[PDB]
Amino acid sequence: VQIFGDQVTEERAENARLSAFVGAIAVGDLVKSTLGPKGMDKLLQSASSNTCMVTNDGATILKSIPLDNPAAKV
Amino acid sequence: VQIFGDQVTEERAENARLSAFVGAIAVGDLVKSTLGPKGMDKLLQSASSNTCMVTNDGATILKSIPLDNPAAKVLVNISKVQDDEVGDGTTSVTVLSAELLREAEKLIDQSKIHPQTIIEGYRLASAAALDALTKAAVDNSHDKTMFREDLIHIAKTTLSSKILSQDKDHFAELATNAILRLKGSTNLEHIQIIKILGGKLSDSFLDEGFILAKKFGNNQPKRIENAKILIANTTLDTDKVKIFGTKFKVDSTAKLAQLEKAEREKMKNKIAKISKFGINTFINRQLIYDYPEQLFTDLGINSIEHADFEGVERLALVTGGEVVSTFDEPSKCKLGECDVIEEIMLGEQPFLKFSGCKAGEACTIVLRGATDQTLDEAERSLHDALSVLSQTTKETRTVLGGGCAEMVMSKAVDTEAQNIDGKKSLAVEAFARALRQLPTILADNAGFDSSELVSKLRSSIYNGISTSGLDLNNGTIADMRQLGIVESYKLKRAVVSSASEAAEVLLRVDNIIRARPR
Amino acid sequence: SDREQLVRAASTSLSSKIVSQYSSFLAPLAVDSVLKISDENSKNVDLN
Amino acid sequence: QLFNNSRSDTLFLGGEKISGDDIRNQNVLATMAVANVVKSSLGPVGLDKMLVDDIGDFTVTNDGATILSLLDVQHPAG
Amino acid sequence: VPSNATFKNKEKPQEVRKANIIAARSVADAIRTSLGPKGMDKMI
Amino acid sequence: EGVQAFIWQEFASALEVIPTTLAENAGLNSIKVVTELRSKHENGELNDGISVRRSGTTNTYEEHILQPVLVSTSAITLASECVKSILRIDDIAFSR
Amino acid sequence: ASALLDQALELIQKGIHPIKIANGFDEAAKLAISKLEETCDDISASNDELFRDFLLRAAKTSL
Repeated sequence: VQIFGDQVTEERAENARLSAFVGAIAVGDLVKSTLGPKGMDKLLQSASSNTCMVTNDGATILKSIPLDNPAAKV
Repeated sequence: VQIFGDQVTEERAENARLSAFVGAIAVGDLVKSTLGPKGMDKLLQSASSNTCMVTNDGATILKSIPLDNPAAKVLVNISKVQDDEVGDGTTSVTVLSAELLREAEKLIDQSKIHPQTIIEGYRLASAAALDALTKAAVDNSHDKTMFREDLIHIAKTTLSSKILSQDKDHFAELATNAILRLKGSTNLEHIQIIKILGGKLSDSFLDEGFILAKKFGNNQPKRIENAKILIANTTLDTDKVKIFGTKFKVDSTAKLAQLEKAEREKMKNKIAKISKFGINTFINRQLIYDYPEQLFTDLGINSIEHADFEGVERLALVTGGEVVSTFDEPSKCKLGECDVIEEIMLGEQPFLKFSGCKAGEACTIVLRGATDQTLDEAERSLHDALSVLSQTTKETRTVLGGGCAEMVMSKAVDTEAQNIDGKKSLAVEAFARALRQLPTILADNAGFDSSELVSKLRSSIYNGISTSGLDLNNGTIADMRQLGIVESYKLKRAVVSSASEAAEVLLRVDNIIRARPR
Repeated sequence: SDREQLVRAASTSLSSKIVSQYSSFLAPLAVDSVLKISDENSKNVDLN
Repeated sequence: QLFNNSRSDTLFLGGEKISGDDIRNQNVLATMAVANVVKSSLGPVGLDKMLVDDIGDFTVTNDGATILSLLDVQHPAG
Repeated sequence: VPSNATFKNKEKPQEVRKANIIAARSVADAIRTSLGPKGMDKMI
Repeated sequence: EGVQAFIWQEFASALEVIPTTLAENAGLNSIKVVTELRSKHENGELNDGISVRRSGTTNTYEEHILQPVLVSTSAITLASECVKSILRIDDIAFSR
Repeated sequence: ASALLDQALELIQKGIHPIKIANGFDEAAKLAISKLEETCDDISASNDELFRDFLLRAAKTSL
């Protein structure tokens, strides 16, 4: 018996705990190389108007890049 | 510039790696729950024919599950190689080879060690692990009493993870006596396994003599006392004349009537040469026509037809005789004797039973179960148990199991790790912690805290006592000599050697080029 | 061989089968079929 | 009758399985659908019926022996 | 008393065993109506 | 006095489905029969059971209702071996 | 609520009418409330100094 409607993704088991931790790994590894004076800047490819943005700040990088993982939105 | 082509997936550097590590974790986690006597069986459902299989073997699980990851097939092949050479411990090889990559994943990450440097760490660690495992082995076969008792302890350890674990106490004698009757020859073609529905698992009994399912002739009686058994390679069938390649030229039908009668007298003269032996039983490899069958009734000769290729050698060794072809010389091919040829019935299919033969070189195992899912595992459970017991005949070196062997090998690794200068010493200590992952999973599947059991076992061995081990029944440290857990040295050596080499291959891959599938 | 125990057990074993109403003459039918083969070794009584 | 039942809920079958009084209700309708033919053909006052194969040929059969033989009934109880 | 000993992980087998029991009892419910002399036949 | 004893309490109640099904298929109330089953089977050692013809509880030996021991013995043995095989499945993976 | 439905499913398989199951839960609900009402005591006899303590007790539980 499925109480949820169609096209509803849910993980009640190990797949959920694995996706939550790994989802934060890709976010941490993206801004890892930007920490410190020897770090390198990141490039942002816009989906419209083709406007490139290069910033070392992690706040703009995480907000510009779309992330559908709730573990990443935190 | 794309040289490869369209629809070509390729990963380089950090993209290539971590695909093999996660690929090994996904494969390692499937067989992680199947390790140990408290492990859980995994059900495999095929995408076609709706066929399900319940198996605890890590090798059979990886073969059925389709895997498109190139690194996943590395752990699948080593599970087959471990299954081919030994047949037991295929789950431990997949787990141990995966734990080597899980530890090496943090070595390149946290400690920043080159992958080739880690390879040099396993080479020095595996050399010291095999030396400590060899010195811990105990010589066997010097006494026939201790040799038979050690085979009982091996069968109880292998069947502990199998569904047979409840009835394995009675099955230790079933699998032991089959090896002793082989008279030193190691083959599983001489052991027959028959599946029967009904009853309970413990109803399986040992077969005295050789039992093979056949049927008597139409006019032939079922029970013959002191019958002589012969196996014939040649089949009774229409032979044309001799060389084939011919057809009869008949000018007048007057000679054609006597022509067909001449063919009837050729097979009649062949049975006359067989009757010179005085045998009460005859066995053929292929279907027998009704015409030669009637000649066996007047001569009091039993008939067995449609014998499998394996059933020819199984029956010939139990009786002691050899397969007869020409029948010309009676002195050659001396035949044995069977006390009771009377047929019995197990279930709805009657099984021909023999008793009181000369040699027990071939065996037969009767298994009873509720469903075929249990019978499919009951055959593979004894197949893994009989494989190790058969290799123990030629290889007498055995070691203590139950998580103790992995801890003793890790003791010599940490001893030599202090004398190794450089960054490769961290990879040596990682191999020691990887050996501790196998006894750690043993406690996790049993519902006991792994941090408490491993810590008490690790510190007890450094005190000089190497007989300590893990007891999953009481959830504490117990002696392996008292519990009777013994494993062959060839078993543990094949696990460490195959896992160390499999992890070495995936650490050497900096790029993966996937061609377009057909 | 007992006509009282075998016949009453054969008609009872039918239970919900459609032949339960026809079990009058069918109950001695299954009993007399097995009684033709008798042994003290308690063989499986092949139905062939 | 009424609305169709749900299809294999926790039952995990590939076909259609209906339970309850709906089976006996459809079993009666199966025998009542084939009866209304044989009914009007009973007695001296009965009237013949004509069956067509769609190929241009017609078959006049009064009794229900050939009528039910020619008419294809896929209902199990029918 | 809590926070010690061990914590249960990978709880999917706990749900898989429940899904296997519920699916098996659903099959046993259809055959249950055929038990005893009052049982009914099943046309397939 | 153990957790294995608490499981045996459910093992005895699981066997009550057979007499319960006999009452449900016959239209009689199951509890009203089982209430009479527990009282009569305490003093009586055997032959006390459900009769479908009389619609109630009476002596099965006088009603000639009988069944072999191998039918009931194998039913308990094969059922216990099947539950052991089902409870050991921790997952279902798609294979070829 | 689901615990009441889990115990009711076992009673339905035994042949009990669902209304008889619901009639038993309604009578059992008033017996449980009347039993717990007699066990508790009145804290209103305390002054405003102790009354603040009882508010701190139930606060930490819901937090």
